[PDB]
Amino acid sequence: YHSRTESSIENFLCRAACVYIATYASAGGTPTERYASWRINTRQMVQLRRKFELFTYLRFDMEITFVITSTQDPGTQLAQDMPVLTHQIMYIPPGGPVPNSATDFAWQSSTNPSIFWTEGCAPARMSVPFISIGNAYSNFYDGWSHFTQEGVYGFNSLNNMGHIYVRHVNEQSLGVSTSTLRVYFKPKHVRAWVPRPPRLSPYVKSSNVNFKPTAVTTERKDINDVGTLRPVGYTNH
Amino acid sequence: YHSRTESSIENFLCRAACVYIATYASAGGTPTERYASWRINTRQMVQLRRKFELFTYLRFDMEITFVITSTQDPGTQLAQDMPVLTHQIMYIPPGGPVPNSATDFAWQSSTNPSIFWTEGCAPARMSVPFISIGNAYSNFYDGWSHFTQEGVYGFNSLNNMGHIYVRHVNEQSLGVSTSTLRVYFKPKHVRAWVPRPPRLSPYVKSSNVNFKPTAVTTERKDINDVGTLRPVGYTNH
Amino acid sequence: RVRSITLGNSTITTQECANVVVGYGVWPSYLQDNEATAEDQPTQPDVATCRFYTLDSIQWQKESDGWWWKFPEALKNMGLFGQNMEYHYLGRSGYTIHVQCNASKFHQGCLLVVCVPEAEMGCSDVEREVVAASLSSEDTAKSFSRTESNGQHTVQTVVYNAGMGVGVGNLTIFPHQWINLRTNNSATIVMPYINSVPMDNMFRHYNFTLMIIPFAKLEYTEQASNYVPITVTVAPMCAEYNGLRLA
Amino acid sequence: YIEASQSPSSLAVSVGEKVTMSCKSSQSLLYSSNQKNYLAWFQQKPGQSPKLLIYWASTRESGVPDRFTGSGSGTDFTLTISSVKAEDLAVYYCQQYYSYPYTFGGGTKLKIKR
Amino acid sequence: MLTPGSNQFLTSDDFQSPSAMPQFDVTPEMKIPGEVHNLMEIAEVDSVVPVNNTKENINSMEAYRIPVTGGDQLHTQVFGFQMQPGLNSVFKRTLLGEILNYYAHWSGSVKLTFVFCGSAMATGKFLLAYSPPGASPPQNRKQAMLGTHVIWDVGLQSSCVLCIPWISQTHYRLVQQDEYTSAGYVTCWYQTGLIVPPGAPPSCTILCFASACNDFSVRNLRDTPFIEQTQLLQ
Amino acid sequence: MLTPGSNQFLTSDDFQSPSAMPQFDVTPEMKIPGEVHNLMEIAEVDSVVPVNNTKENINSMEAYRIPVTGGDQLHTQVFGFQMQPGLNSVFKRTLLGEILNYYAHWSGSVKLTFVFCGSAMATGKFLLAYSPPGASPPQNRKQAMLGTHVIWDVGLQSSCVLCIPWISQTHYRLVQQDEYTSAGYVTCWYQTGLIVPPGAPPSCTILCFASACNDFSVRNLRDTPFIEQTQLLQ
Repeated sequence: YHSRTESSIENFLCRAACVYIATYASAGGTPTERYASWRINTRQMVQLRRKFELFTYLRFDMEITFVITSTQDPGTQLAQDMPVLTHQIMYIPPGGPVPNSATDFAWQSSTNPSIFWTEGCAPARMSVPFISIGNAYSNFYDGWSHFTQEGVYGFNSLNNMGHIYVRHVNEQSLGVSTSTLRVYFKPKHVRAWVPRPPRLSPYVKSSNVNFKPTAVTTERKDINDVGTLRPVGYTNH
Repeated sequence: YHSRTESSIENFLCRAACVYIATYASAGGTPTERYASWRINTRQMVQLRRKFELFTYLRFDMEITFVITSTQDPGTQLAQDMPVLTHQIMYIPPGGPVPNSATDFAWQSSTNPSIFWTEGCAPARMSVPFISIGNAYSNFYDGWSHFTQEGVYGFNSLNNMGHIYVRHVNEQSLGVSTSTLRVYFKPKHVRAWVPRPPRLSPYVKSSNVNFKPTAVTTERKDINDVGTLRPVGYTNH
Repeated sequence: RVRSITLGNSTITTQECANVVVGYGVWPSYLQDNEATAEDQPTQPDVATCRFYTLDSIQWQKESDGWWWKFPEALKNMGLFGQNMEYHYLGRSGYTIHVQCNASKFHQGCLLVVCVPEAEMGCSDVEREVVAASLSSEDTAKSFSRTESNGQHTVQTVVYNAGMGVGVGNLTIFPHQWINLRTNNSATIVMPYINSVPMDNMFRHYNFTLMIIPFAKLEYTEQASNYVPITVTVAPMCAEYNGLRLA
Repeated sequence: YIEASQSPSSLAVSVGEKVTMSCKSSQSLLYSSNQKNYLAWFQQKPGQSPKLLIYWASTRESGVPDRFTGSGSGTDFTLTISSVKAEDLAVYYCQQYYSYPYTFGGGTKLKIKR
Repeated sequence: MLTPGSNQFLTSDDFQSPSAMPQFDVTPEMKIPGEVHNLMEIAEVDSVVPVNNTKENINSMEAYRIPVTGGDQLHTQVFGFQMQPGLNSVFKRTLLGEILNYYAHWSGSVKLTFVFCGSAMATGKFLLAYSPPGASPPQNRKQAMLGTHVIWDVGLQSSCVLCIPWISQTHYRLVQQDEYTSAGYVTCWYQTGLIVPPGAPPSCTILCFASACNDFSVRNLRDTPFIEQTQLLQ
Repeated sequence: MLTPGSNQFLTSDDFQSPSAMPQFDVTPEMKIPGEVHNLMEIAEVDSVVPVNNTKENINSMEAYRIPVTGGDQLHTQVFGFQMQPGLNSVFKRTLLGEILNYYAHWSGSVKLTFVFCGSAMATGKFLLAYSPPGASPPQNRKQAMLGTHVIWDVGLQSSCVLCIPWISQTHYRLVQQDEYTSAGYVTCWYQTGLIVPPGAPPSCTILCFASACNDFSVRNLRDTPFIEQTQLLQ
């Protein structure tokens, strides 16, 4: 008759997990290499996916922490003394403008909350509430997008969470300054409904529930084959 | 009839002690030279060991302070102007993943609390509670690991405290930046049981209680030989 | 003057009025509902565990040095206690140690009887490690030594370091008693269960060690008994074991 | 019942040639807690009492010449002799003492080739 | 004024954080049926156990069906296994084992249900024997009888429940433990044969369900070993 | 708003610190017998004192046994030493001295017990003499008698207790002090011989125990000098 407090939904699902690692440069190059983008979802990290897909419906708040580490870049014309690096982190709600390049107008939109962060301080954090039209997120959706019974199968538009975009505020004239971003994601005030059997087959697609047939368990020698045995000894005489 | 308040367990065992000094580099080299590791134990510093092994059982909280000092490294391609150095300190609980190299995945694990620290501020501190399965730490354990009366003698698995791992967050392109770490360890809310006679022979091994036979005391001239004497003088006439 | 004790209805012992030392101040007792880290309620065998188990006598001579017994290993082959040790997995019990000498008024000497909890011992070769055969026999006393041992896997047996690396003169810190043949002839020590967990395996853990060490050597005259017999008796108190039945 | 199979035939080789033999056991003969292999290679002089060569498959019996070396871990068990002799005529078994029953091997005669 | 642990990011910390989207009103919650408050509710549900996983039936539905043959089986063993959920090949893939695999420490009592899928005109007996952690499995019927056993008659009754208890030296077992022959065994023996009238099939099936009892404890949450790949999907 | 001592790390400071592992429930404590609340409890325990450490007995058990010879010793001295625990070679390795060595300042009264290990048929007397800090040790029996003395008879009584007091100019003595011939002396003299009947051994032994009295004070904790090496083990 010992405690069960560690098996509750809160203590089971509120563990921070690293869900994205990206890199971006601070100088000339291909524009797509000068910013980092991520669409918020729980279907790309298999370890977190297996935990969220024990329940059919979920309702939680998001807490996102960004760890940013920058270093100098080898080449010619190295910077002898740089003041400090500042980074801009922008959260785009569902339906907001999304940048197609760095130094775009969407970076200065008043509907997108942004964080300006200087090197040396504590990691930046933000919290997003339960932002959806429906009354819950749904891990499994059996249905179509249009009512013609045709379209994308298994896609629901009621569980969009937005995007995260990170770039360098500074304009650098001497040298390049590569930076690396890590995203830590955590649910809070979690509520879950309608439990489901955990998955057996390995994941094959982030968008689908497709699978390969897998054996229901691990093989055994015989039906009456108990595990191994013990040799004769002082107790067994 | 003067005070005894200075001889209490709290005032006797709660003195901070330097228990580890290490160094690590910030640039290319042998990977084992790019991070610092330490397994938390009280059996390597003989002065602190002699104090903890007056009691058979102990129960306390750990307070750990890290003093980090960095300097430039001689060579070619010296950095003309570097923004700031940031350090990552990670505490691994018993049973957590342990890095085998720098820039590993275990550095980004969500179960390992970490401190990110910038040069110039106050030293970083953390506090670990009484983390164990049993109800006390045991300085002396008479027994075996397995019940077959064979294995490692004198080892108990109920007094593991984890590991501490320190590395450089920054990626440095120009030059090397050696750094030095000092660890200051302090028990708090100490409780002790079953006092023992203090050790006489010098320590020979951190893992064992092995020793060399030593004389029970210092030699004397004779049984009735009182210490020295005084010459004749004005008082003695 | 004399008192008789009958434990287990099968054992009889006789004692005289002497001082008794109750461990660390506490008396052996069963496990209450406060402390536990398991589920199955312990079974409590007391019909046969609580009886006097008299170990073999030893001979105290002029050049002897001392002896030690490891408990609870010393009662491995002792009747029903050994059966409970073998059949069960977890266990807890306190003990009552009686030590009695048989010397006339013409002998002389002085003994120290101690009960050291968790008496971890070193090795003769500081590099190697001890083995389980050199630490203790089943129910036979392991002798100390006057000089330095030189084995490979043998416990260091210099008497004045007590094998633990500490001064033998400071062993009085533990529960103890003095048997001075001039005045006393017996000693009694009641030892409770001391550990950091409520239950542990009997074959894995050595709860404590009983040491008998003479500080004043035995002396006598030519026409007298060459030795003095020492008898040690153990009676387990408040033994517990885990449960073997489904919830 | 747990048994073991020796080589299909005898050594049937010349005198003075190193011989290698194997014993195929029908089940595992390693106790993982102690890492001990419970099997021994035996030898019976015709008309006298038998006598093994090596027990535990890694500890040669005292008094046995250095020519015999037993090996084999897990189910397999082998043995090697760097100098076969004409006066070592016997029947070679690979007996197991792991659990009830203590079954013998299959037999191996030291025949004549000269 | 500023302690050493002042300006760090510990991944298991619980502090309040600024709201990215204030002035936003979330949708009020409705009453969806089936709310889960604990994972133990997922463990107290009976799930069919694949006892007959003999490498020809792992990729088939024959894994779950324990075969009971007629004819004349004198005293042969019907089935037998070891009581170690989470680690035994039989239990590690059921609901109970897969919940237990998430936790480094666990303890409690396990409930077993046996159901006889056979003709309503079939009659017979079986002997269900349970041996404690420190013992050996029975080798014949007589040894099984002398231990802890229950005689199950498939004429009077159709299902037999059996609650395997928890007697352990410590208070928490581990999934990653090497404790074979120290976990307990459950075997089933032919007390008599299977007797049928003319017209009924001579062979039947037994189905086995395993689940949680009232009391369990779990500690030290950790990653499951069933998922292997650390790659990110796309 | 910001004092000069605002942003420093003083190694003897007591401030609260952030918890590295919140949301973690520690194991409740049990009732282990023998809890220690003060180091003075380790000092109020009698411990045998190696009076006879004459360079042939330091590596032997003969260090503790004070020899009492029979024959006819007229008025010779049995033993004698100086009362300075922590610094005298006799006391610095006992429980009292080794506790005192940890503290730079200490003061109190020291209790001595003498026990006669000899035949129950042996009879004799001894004279125990104590001289104050400023005096000289007695040279013969008559000088010892005229001072502070106690006559101990080993026929009527077996053990003799003697509580050496503390009279000092200041209120705290020091371990690292050069105060020889200013600490006090204790000597034992042959008041008569040792008389035994035919059959008893003619020579005996005295054992000496030293411990703490009710009142002590210790101040200024410091490192012990008994440990020498500053090297780290492995």
